[PDB]
Amino acid sequence: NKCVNFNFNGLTGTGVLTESNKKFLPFQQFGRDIDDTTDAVRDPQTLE
Amino acid sequence: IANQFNSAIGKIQDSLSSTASALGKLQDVVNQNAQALNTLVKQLSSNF
Ligand SMILES: *[C@@H]1O[C@H](CO)[C@@H](O[C@@H]2O[C@H](CO)[C@@H](O)[C@H](O)[C@H]2NC(C)=O)[C@H](O)[C@H]1NC(C)=O
Ligand SMILES: *[C@@H]1O[C@H](CO)[C@@H](O[C@@H]2O[C@H](CO)[C@@H](O)[C@H](O)[C@H]2NC(C)=O)[C@H](O)[C@H]1NC(C)=O
Repeated sequence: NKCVNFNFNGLTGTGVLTESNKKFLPFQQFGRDIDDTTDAVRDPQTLE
Repeated sequence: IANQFNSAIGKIQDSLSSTASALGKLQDVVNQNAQALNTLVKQLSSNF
């Protein structure tokens, strides 16, 4: 809930990060929409 | 004149409701506008 730059596992981006109701399968790490733009990420330590 | 008119208004509900595709003239511009925003964004992936 802050504007931050980020790097997750080498994936670099920017935005407001927040808790998600979505559920990736155990082997997906980054979400991409229709636009092929990165809308969500699994945190590599809390795994949420 | 009233009963023909009531039966005539009657079918105008049904042509929309039963989905005769006639709203295509609006749908097709909502699609044609959207396909351009999708196209515009997607080119940012290209190496040029
Ligand atoms: C990395 O380490 C942290 C803690 O050192 C792990 O977080 C713990 O996860 C368990 C199970 O969910 C919780 O019961 C603990 O409360 C968590 N720790 C803390 C300090 O709250 C985390 O799971 C580890 N990551 C991996 C991938 O193993
Ligand atoms: C003119 O056409 C109308 C149809 O729009 C006729 O009205 C029908 O009349 C029959 C009996 O002959 C009724 O069973 C139908 O229910 C009527 N239809 C409607 C929509 O009400 C009318 O009889 C015709 N009259 C002439 C003189 O041709």
